[PDB]
Amino acid sequence: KVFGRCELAAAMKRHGLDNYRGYSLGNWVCAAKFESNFNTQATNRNTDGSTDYGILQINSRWWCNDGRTPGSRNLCNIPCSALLSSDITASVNCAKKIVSDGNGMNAWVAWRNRCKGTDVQAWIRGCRL
Ligand code: NA
Repeated sequence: KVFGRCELAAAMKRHGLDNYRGYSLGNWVCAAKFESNFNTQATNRNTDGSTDYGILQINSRWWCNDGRTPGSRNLCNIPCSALLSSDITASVNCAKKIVSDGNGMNAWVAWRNRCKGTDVQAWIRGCRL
């Protein structure tokens, strides 16, 4: 599924991401835009052999099991394919564990390089939330 901007904002708000660990909703929408272009089916391989999955590009090195990242962890206790679903619940619940691990949203390279320090509230402007 490719989400609309306000559609994703509403769904992230319903799942409790608005101001989760102090990150306003615009941060999460900005992150998803530059990680996946709002596409739940996005995948990208990393140099170390791990792969990033889904709308928030969650990495198989630490967070999910994809059967092909030997010596990795599965801290969200899910198969990585669950992160590709049109239902974003698994992505959001895993994202909550990531952002709580000490580094905040700096865990997402695209957020730090393209969202941090900008007017992220612009990403939810015009949405009925
Ligand atoms: Na893994």
